[PDB]
Amino acid sequence: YNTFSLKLLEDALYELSASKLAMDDRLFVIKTGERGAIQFHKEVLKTVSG
Amino acid sequence: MDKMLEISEEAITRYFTTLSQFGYKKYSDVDKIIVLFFMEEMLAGEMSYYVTQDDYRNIVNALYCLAGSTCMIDFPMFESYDTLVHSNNRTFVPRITEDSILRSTED
Amino acid sequence: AMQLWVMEYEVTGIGKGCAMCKAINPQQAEMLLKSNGIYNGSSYLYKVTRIEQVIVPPCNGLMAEQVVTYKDV
Amino acid sequence: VDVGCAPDGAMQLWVMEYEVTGIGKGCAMCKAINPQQAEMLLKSNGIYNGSSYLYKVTRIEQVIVPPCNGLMAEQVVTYKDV
Amino acid sequence: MFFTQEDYRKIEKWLLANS
Amino acid sequence: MFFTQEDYRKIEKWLLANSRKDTDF
Amino acid sequence: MFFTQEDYRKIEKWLLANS
Amino acid sequence: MFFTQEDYRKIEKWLLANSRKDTDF
Amino acid sequence: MFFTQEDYRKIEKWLLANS
Amino acid sequence: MFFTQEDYRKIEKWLLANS
Amino acid sequence: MKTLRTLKISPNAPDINSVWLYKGTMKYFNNGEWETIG
Amino acid sequence: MVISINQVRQLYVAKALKANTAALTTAGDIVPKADTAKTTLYFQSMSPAGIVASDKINLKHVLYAKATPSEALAHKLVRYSVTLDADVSATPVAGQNYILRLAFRQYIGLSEEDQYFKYGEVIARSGMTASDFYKKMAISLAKNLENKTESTPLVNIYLISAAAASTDVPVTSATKESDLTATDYNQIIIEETEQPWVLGMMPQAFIPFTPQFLTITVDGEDRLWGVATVVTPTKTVPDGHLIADLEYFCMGARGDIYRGMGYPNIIKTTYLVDPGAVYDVLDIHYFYTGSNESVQKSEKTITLVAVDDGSHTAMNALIGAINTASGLTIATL
Amino acid sequence: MHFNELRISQDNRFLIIDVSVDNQDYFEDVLLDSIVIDTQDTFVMNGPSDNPLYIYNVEDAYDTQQMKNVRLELNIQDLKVSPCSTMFFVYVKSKGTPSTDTPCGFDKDQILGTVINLQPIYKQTLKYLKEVECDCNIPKGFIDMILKLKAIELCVRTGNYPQAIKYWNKFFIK
Amino acid sequence: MHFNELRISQDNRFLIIDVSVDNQDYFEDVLLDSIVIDTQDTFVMNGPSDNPLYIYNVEDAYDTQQMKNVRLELNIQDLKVSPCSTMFFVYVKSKGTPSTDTPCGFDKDQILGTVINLQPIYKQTLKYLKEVECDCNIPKGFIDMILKLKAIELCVRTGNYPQAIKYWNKFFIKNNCKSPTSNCGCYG
Amino acid sequence: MHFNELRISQDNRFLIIDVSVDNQDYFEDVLLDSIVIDTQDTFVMNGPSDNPLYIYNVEDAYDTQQMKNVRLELNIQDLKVSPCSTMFFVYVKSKGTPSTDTPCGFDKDQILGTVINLQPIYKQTLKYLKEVECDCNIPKGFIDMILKLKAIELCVRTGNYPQAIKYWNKFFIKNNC
Amino acid sequence: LMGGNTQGVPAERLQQGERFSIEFAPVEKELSRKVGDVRFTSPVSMRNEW
Repeated sequence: YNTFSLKLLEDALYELSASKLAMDDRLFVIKTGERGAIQFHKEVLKTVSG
Repeated sequence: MDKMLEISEEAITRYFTTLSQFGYKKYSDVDKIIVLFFMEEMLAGEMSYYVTQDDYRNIVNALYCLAGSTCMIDFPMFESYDTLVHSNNRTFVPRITEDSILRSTED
Repeated sequence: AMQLWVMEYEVTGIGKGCAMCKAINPQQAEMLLKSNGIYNGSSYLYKVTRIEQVIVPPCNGLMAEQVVTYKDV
Repeated sequence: VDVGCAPDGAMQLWVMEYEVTGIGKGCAMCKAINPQQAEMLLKSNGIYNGSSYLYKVTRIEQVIVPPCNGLMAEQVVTYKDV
Repeated sequence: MFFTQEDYRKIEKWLLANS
Repeated sequence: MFFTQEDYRKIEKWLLANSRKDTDF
Repeated sequence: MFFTQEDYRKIEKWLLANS
Repeated sequence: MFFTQEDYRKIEKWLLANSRKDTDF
Repeated sequence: MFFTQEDYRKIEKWLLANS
Repeated sequence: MFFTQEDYRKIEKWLLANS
Repeated sequence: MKTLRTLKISPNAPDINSVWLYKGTMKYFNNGEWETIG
Repeated sequence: MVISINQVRQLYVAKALKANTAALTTAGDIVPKADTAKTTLYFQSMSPAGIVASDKINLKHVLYAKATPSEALAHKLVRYSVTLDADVSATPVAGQNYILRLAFRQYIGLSEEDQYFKYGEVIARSGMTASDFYKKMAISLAKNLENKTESTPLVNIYLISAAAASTDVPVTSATKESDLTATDYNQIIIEETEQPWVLGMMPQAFIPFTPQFLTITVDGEDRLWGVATVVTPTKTVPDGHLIADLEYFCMGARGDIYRGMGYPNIIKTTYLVDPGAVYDVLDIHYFYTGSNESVQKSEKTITLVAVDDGSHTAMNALIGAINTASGLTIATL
Repeated sequence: MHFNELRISQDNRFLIIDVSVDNQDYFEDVLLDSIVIDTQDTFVMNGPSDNPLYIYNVEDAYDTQQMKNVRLELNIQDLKVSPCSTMFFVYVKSKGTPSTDTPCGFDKDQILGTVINLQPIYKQTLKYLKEVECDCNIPKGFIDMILKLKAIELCVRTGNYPQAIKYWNKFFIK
Repeated sequence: MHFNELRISQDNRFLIIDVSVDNQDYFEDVLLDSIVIDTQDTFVMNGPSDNPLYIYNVEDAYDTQQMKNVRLELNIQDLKVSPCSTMFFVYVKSKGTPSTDTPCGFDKDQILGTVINLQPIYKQTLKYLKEVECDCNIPKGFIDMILKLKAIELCVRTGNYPQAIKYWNKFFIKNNCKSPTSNCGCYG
Repeated sequence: MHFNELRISQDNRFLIIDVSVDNQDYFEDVLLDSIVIDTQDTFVMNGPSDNPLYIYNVEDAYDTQQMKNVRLELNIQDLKVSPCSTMFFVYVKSKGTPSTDTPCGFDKDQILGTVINLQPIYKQTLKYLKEVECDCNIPKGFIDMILKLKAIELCVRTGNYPQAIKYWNKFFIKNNC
Repeated sequence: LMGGNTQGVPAERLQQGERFSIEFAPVEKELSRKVGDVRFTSPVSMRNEW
């Protein structure tokens, strides 16, 4: 990705989980860094404000 | 109309000509004569104001059942210059052996 | 019980409408709208603007269209 | 009833409601061989066939011809809905 | 020549339009 | 498209039904 | 029928004929 | 092989179908 | 003499080839 | 039919006549 | 279809999901920019 | 690969024509033999280890014999024209994330449920036109779909300038932003690509796809962004691999049923077809019935493959060797 | 006033109408007025009917000798009628007074030309000829079709269009 | 040379003739010489008879496009013949020389075209028209009328004019028609 | 123009065409143009049909009296047709303008030559003669075959080729040779 | 075409890429003959090194 948005991540992880996983099997533990935890924070802060 | 007049006059004149030569005409054809002249006086009277174009269609298409039914009534002839297949008199005249991007051309 | 009739009408002051009846003639196609439609207790509101028969042999065509607008209200 | 229209030999009559975005709402009655072909009549021969992307169709339902007289179908869109 | 109802309707409407 | 006197007579008889005189106001 | 304009002019000419 | 006038007429009548005039562009 | 459609195709195509 | 070349030339000649 | 619950008076752009009020303008976020009414 | 048969199929490669049983000298030649009484047809082919004849076709018991060119055995690689929906927005809006999802439907299995989803995304900015968008999205897909880390080639993506409108400028993951230098880009074409092929172990197959677009907010309502129309194909995969995998199958009817199972101990059957050449295919499908109460028919078919040089020279000369000898009308292609 | 070509296109998609005014010296004042298209459903004896299929007024195209010749090519599918089972009636009008030296009977504003599709008739003739090839016997349906076509020809050339439609609907549609 | 409009007016007044030399440049020089009218009673195998019904020299007029195209509106009462019971032969002679390299046969200085009033023949055929409706029976009158007309048609198109006269005399010489009223019926 | 020899080779492997132009003092300017082969399936009355069996152009072979004589030996099995059950029609064209003193009727550019295999008829006659050798009675099928051959001959000599195709396909099509 | 369809299938639904799946095999009630067939499969393998 060039710029991280959760519209890309929630649709990478819904299309994958709808096609390959069951309903109760859609728990995704994302491994990241310290600067990626704040980048995950800022996009959902733009989403929840929506 | 001015033509139902002619057809009715012809039909009744032929009727009385047959009654002059012979002494008998089929009453199944006197019925057709009665219908024909009754229609013509219907259409050339004070009852011509109650007719729509659909009624005109129906009346004409019902009168055409009487056309060749008997010798008294005949198929009317109108002035016509048409046919089911027409002639092509158009002429071909291209410009100095030229063409368009796809096809030929003329004057 | 002869033909089918699509109507366009106008309930007076309330909005537009589309309808379709089965009647012998459009005088009876307006009769069933004003007597069996939802404006049965206020039947003077119906103002029928266009009645046209459902003739078949196209087999694919629009018959009625009436958009209410933000500027008509 | 086998007239020769595309769906199995019969004529099909449809009611359409739609939401013209930015303009308003409306009813529609059409004869069409499919509900996919019924929304294609609004976008080709409708009032707003020029800006055909405005038609947001919310219902396409079939009208069933009755054996005798009566009011078949009705679709009122009021000024209070809009 | 022959007239129907619709012919008279056209004639009278066209008269009234220009009067 | 020629009209004879009779056709004009039919036009008269149709139009007379629609029009009335001063007294009928 | 499909009346032409000139036919209408004929009709009003002959109606205003008894003017 | 010899062509007479009517063959030529058929040829022109066929070619006229494909072609247009300048005004038709 | 009698032409089929293919004769007309030949004639017209070859004429456009020479134009 | 084959329409050897001189037939095509004849057709051109005729068509180009009233050209 | 996009709710805007608050109105903020500030000389700078407060937030995407509010409505920016300057002295005689009302700018709101649409089409990636601030369009004013009137 | 493995194909279905109407109770048998046997293939003979027609590399050269000799028309007599004494001139069969090198490997892969064919002679369609028949007697003067038009009742028996067989093909004497010179195998790599001697002269081998065919099953004797009884010509009153043929069913169909039709010969197919090599342009009808080429799977056309489909294209998809990814554009901006101009009714939505003529120019890209300066705030939204423009994300395009490619929905692959047969990624490593055969079933439509073995899917794969690959993406490309542009954050559009102020003053970014459509040609600067298509320049910035074809790189954002080439870093994903045409990268050097990926297991298989997924798609071949391209760009089209509006002045040229016919030729494609191909974009790869290594293509920089200064390589694509055009202010008149108007579409992005995503084309299917040729998957790998192994003789007999991995058949020729293709992974299909559909470009699908994600929703952006225009005005206040979340609309779709793009439109994807199927452009007619331009690149076709040749006939070399479908016939090598067909010969490798059909040599096992006349030969060893196992192919290499147990490798100190295999019989190396030499294969004659080139996978780098295009081939014409003729099938004579016949049967057997005895003059008795056993009237049920045993269907058989014979496939003759021959090299195409573009004008179908070797196959139409092979058909003419069968028609005059046997008295069937196999149509010349 | 006459027809140059009045034909349905060989592709069964256009209805070609190419009208012209006669070249004689005393139609100099006469022009072309309109083109009215009627089918076997909407025809009436007294000129064009109401609610016609397609009306055309020729001042609309042009902006005077150009008005003496007109050519139309109507996409039949846009008229919402079947090109194979439709018989078109094409009226034309003049809107112009000829000179006072006209010989009598030539001054007529209106004409008419009937149109049908010859492709179905061609296919029927080919089918009947195929039947004739087998055993060299003439099917009676073939002779019936020939004589009924001749009947419609006679009806058209005599102007008896009602019975012409009756025969058309009864035989060449149903 | 060719015929543009060769017809009798349906009111049984005017024998209409409209001749025009071909527009192709081969025949640019050739011009029309005269128009000779013959009937079945004054017909000869080769060329017009020495006792024709009407002669019209083109050169006794404006003398070039006017000369290349000529039109007549001959009234039949001045000819002292019956419009319906007569079959006219129209001969057109050309004066000039067609330029060389024209294919032969095209350079035919003389052209002939016949004329018949088809309205009374349609009147006869309408009497048997309805036989087509009646199945179970052969429409023998309809077939007979059609074959009678087509005999004349084919014999004309093949140039076998004498047998055409014989068939016309056998079938249609006794045709009747409503003579047009001299007082012009007024309409428009 | 005319045909020198026009037959199928005795080995049932070649279709021999040998054409020559007439020796006349008014046919110097006339040459040979092409050879078109048609069968009973593709034959049409008005000249060679489209999609012909074998089109041959004479200026390819030569590099002017050579143009006035042409000979061919077409391997029939290359034409992909049965040498026994095929009725070849050979058209030839001139590509030349004869002199102006040509007598009326000789300026025919196109000619036509019909070809059949005579071996099957020969073997059929031998079979029928062998049947005759027993009990000295003539089979009726033998007289029928003779008269049917005469019918095809009359049709060919009169130019009525379509009915000749009908008779051939109906009667003589199944032939062993 | 089954289902009582008389007017035919539209030509834009018979294009390249149209996917065809197996529904069932309907037979006539009296004097039917054998239809249908049976479909098989086989898997793959992978590899690694040191």
